[PDB]
Order: sequence, then structure tokens, then C-alpha cells
Amino acid sequence: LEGEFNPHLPTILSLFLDVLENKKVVSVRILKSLVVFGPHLEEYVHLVLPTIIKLSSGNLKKAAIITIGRLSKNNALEMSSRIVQALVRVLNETEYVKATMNTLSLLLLQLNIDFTVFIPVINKTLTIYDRLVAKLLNNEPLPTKIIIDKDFDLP
Amino acid sequence: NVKAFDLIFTKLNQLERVAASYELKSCLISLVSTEYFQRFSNDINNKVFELIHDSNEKLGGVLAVDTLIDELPNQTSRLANYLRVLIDIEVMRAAATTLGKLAVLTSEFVEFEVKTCIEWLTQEYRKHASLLIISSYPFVNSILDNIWRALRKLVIRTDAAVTLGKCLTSSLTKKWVQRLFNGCIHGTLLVYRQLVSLELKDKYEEIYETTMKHRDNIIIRKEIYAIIPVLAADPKLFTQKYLDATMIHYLTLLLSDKGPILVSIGDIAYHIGPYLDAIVENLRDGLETKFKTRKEKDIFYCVSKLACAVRPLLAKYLNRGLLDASDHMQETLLVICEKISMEVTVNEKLLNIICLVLSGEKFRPPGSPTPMKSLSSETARAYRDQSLLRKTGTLDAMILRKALRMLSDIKPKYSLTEFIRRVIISYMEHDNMQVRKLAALTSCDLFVKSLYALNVVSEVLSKLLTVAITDPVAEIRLEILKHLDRLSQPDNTKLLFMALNDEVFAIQMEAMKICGRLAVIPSLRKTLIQLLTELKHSKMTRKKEECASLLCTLISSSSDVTKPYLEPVIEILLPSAVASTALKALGEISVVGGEDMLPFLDEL
Repeated sequence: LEGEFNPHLPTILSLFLDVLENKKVVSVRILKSLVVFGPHLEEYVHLVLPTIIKLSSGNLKKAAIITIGRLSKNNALEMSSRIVQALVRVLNETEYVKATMNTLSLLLLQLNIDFTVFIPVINKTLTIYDRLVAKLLNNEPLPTKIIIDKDFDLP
Repeated sequence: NVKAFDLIFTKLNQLERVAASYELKSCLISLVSTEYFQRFSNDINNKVFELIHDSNEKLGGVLAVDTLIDELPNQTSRLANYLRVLIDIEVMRAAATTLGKLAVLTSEFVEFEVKTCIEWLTQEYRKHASLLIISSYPFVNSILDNIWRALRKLVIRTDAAVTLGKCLTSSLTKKWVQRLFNGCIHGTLLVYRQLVSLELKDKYEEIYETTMKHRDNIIIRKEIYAIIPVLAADPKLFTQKYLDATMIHYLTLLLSDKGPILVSIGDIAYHIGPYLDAIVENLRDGLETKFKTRKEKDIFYCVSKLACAVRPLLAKYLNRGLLDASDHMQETLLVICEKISMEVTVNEKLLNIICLVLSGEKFRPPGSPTPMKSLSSETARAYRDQSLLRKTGTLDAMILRKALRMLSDIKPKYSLTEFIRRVIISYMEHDNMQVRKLAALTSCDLFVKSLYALNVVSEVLSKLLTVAITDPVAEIRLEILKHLDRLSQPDNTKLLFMALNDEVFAIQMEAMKICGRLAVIPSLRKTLIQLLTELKHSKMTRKKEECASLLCTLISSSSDVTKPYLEPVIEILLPSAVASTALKALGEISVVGGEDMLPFLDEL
């Protein structure tokens, strides 16, 4: 659970260090322990996360990344826009799985910022639930709906 | 990695590619590995280029020359790769390349006379090669024999010729000797008259003689005499006046049109006059219609360069004329600028399609590529923007805004950057404008969506201030953006400007610590960037945070790179435990100056 924030954090550093080092086990335990952390303060860690994510053990690995990230996040608006650009560009394999994972990730972490979406509106071109919640929001707020996308989160 | 950008460069549009890529390459190279890698690879690509020659090879190669520059190995690989690549325009390419590479005169003169006379036996670009190379009586005699063999290409021969004539500028006697000698062929006399009249009594006399003679084989003599007449330019001035007017009216109306018009233009540059001016006005009308029938205004350009005169009647006449006629707009811009004020303000008020004051209507959807002769509409985009920059030098705001949005994306840069700088130097103040600020930051975060955004951030930071202050929610968004995009160093400085009042420094410290624990090599780079950010931050404190951080940096002093150095630097800059660290580190770096010397300077 939480302790220490620090004892974790440096150890977390050892962890992400390992993470950078294609063994599927790597990716698996990666996203896993990611979700395990959950809150809060790991930051550089979170960037490496976005960073390691930007590599796209495979596509689906990266997908799950986007997911777990969205979850633990539900800030960094930085890495947000970053990986946003990343995938949305990758957005014209994972492309379906990516479409979902990213859509969901966005809705999760976002927005209150019309900017991102507005850009991503264009960038999309080329996928519904995302759009739906997006326009909905544009009019006015709404909670949840993310449960649709993903579930566990197993306690 | 390095090999990637290497091949990217070498393969190389092509030009700029190879240029920037190689620049970055040699730069980032930062001098058993370095020597080996650099030498081996680069020389391998030197042979590879010299064989491959298009001009990708050539371009990238010369780039590598400049980079390796910025003497033994120099001239070595120089002559090596050049001669390997040299016996289209690759001649002149390696010519200038080796020229600057050497001197920007033995093996030089050797290979010079050698290859020159080699291709001169039936040479030119080789002559000009060694000309620029030996540029900043061996030259005298060489040039003599050369000009002999070649003339009777003759262009590049003339290049080497004028180059030597310049270099010498005693030798004036030998030069005047060869002068009377050749004076005693078309291209020959052309180049001769050119260089001469550019850089003597009977010289000029007989000049005016033969020239005005051939004035009354066509384009050849046209340009020859023309160039001669302007360069040589009272008796000279009057003879030139007569011959000018004569040939002018001759050619226009009858190719020779612009040429004599050009010679006359150069005369005016050297120079009722309003009769010649109104005549020049009709001539400019027909010339505008000449490029129009074509589609050249360069005559209008040179005429503007001559003087400001003829007053608003003829002035604004020709103004309206040429304004209704692609950098001719730019040339005209410079011209009208140099003119006075009235017509300046006038054309400034033109702004073309579609802009004017008044009014608060017809703004957003332009939206109307109104054809005339029409377009692919994109020309015209690069040019819409260029013209915009020129005219620049709410309606303003709104127009420029919508514009920038539209033509930034897509594709090519342009609009955003343009209107950025524009509105930048435009407004604020603009005392109370919500829309100005709002839209400004709007376009800003828009930019947050490459290097465009970077320089944009430069311009923005320049603008600043209370605007970005009110931004600070959105400027916080901007801070996010700052963190994200790497490199990211670019953002740092921008962020630094944002201080006072904000809540930033908290988040700052966040990032700081992040870097600290981050404590790889690229992460070290980003780390250095962060250090710099701290430096530029120049806000205050967090005191002990700074202390411990600095300590981490002190640990980081070992190995690594100058990152460690600058780290100490910035640390110190802001603004005691001092001693121990200081002494140890400093003295070491002193002893350790060899070889870092980034380290030593830092230490200082």
C-alpha cells in the first residue's frame, strides 16, 4: 500500500530502471506494478512511463500502458499532450486497440481542456464513445462512463 | 544513431537536409573512439560521396569539409575527396568547397595550372576554383595563358579572370598590358570590358568607342556593353547619356528591350530628367506588361535604386503600375520604403485580398481565393505570408488570427510564425483587450501542438507579460507543454520569464526534485537542461532544496559531461558548505581542465 512514498520512489526508480532494460514479462509486470503503485507522486517515473510508452511487450503492451496511465492519473498534462500526439499520429495493428486505449485514456484523464480534443479532433481524421463523451462535455459535464472501457483494478 | 543521421544527411531539399544534419552531426560529435569513429566514418563517406557525386554526395561532402574545418589533414581530405569527385556544377561545387576549405598557393597553384590547362586543351570551373581558392604575377601569367587557351566555360574563365583582377587590386601595369593586348573576341572583350570598367582615360575612351559601336552577338554584346557602360560610369557621362537614350529607344520598341533598359537603369543609378522619367514610366508600363505577357520589374527596381524623384504624379503612377504587376512585391516594398511616405502608406493600406479599413465585417472566411489569373492558391500562401510580413514591416487581430489558424496548418509553417511576430510587434498596447490576450494564448497553445512552437515561444516570451500573467491558468497549461516536448530545453527559458507572481515555483521544485532523483546519459542531458532552467529561473530559493540539489550535482561532478559543470555554474549563480565542495571541485576541474575546458570555464 503506501510506504514509504520515498522508499517506494527510489526503489521505484530501480524498478523503472529495470523496465527500460522483448520479454513480455517485462511489459506485463511493468503495467501491473504500475497500477499497483496508483497514487501518487511518482513523476519522473511517470515520464519514463510515458516515455517507455512512446516506444510504440508489443503494441498491446503500449495500449495497457496508456490504460494504466489513465487510471493512476484519472499534472501530467505534459506527458498527456505528448503521448497524445504520439498515438494520435500513430492514428491515421493496435489501431483498434489503440483507438480504444487512447480514447479511454483521454476521457479518463481529461479534460476541462478543450484544446487537446480540438487538436485531436483534427488529428483523428481517419472512436465514438470518446467522441460522444467529448461533445457531451463540450456542451456540459458528465461523470464515469469509463467503466465501459476497462475494469480492474483488482484489490 | 550517429550513423542514422549520417546517412540521412549524405542521402539528403537535399541541400538543407544534408546541411543541418551534418552541422548537428559534427557539432554533437563533440570532438580512441572519437578520433577513430569520426575519421573512419567521415572519410568513408568522403570516398562514398566522391564516387557517388545528385550532389547529395557533393553537398554533404562539402558540408563535412566545413564541419571538419570548424591543415595537413584538411588539405589532405580536401584534395582527396575533391579530386576524387572532380576531373554538372559539381565542378563549381568542389571548386568553391576546396576554395574556402583552403583559403576563406603551391600544391594549389600546381593542381591549378595542371587540371586547368588539362581540360583547357581542346579548365574553366577549375580556373575559377583556384581563383577563389587563391582569393581571400603567378596569377597574372597563369590567367594570361588560361584566357588565351579558353578564350576564344568562357563564363567560368571570366570568373577566374575577374577574380584575379580583384586579387591583385605595378600589377596594374601587367593587367593594363594584357588589357591593351586583348584589346589589340566576343566573350573575351566582354569579360575584359566588364572587369576593367569595374576595376582609365583612353581605356574608357576606346571602351565607349567599341561599345557604342557594337551598340548601334546581340545579347552577348548587349550584356557586354551594358555591364561595361554602367561600370565605366561628364564626357563619359554625356557619351553614355546619348548612347543610352539611343539604344533604349532603339530596342524599345523594336530581348534587347530589358537589356538596354537595364544599362539605362544602371546609368540612372550612376546618375527634363522627368522626360526620361516619364519615358521610363511608359517603359515600365510596357515592361510590366512584358512580364505579364511573360507571366520583369527589375528595371523598376534599379530605377528606384537610382534615386527618389519625379514626385507623386509619376511616382504614384508607377506605384499603382508595378503594385499591380513574387519578391517583385518585395523589391517594390524596399523601393517604396526608400521612396518617401505617401505611396508607402498607400500600398501599406493595400494589403490585397482581402483587407482594408474600415470595417468590422468581412473578416473570418477569406476563404475566397479570388483568382484573377488564379492559382493553386498555395503560392500565394508562402507569398500571402511574406507579403503580410512586408505590410507589417482587432480587425488586424481577427484577420491575422483566422489567417494564421488556417494557413499554419496546413501544411508548411508560415502563417502561424508570421502572424505571431506580426501581432507581437503590433499590439499591447492595446490597453484593455480581452480578445487580444485570449486569442494570443489560444494560438499559443495551438502552437503547443515543432520548432515552429519553439521560435514562436521565443517571440511570445518577448511579448510576455501581464498577458502571460493573466494566462497563468493557461500559462500553466503552457508549463505542462513546457515539460512535455523535447529540446525541452527550449521551453525552459520561456518558463523562466513566467515568474512573479505565480505558483509555479512549487511545480518548478517538483520538476527539480524529479531531475534530482532521476540523477541516463540522455537523462543527464535533460538534467542539464533542467539546471539551465533553474539558472534562467532566477526567481529565488528554495534555499536548502537548492543546497541538497547542488550536492547531488556535486556527486554528479564525477565523469559524465559538462552538464555537471554548468550545474555547478547555475548553482553558484544562485547566488555558504560552500567551501569544501568549492575547493575540491574547482581545483580538480583546474587539474581536470585537460581535456574538458567546459569544466574549467565553469569553474571560473
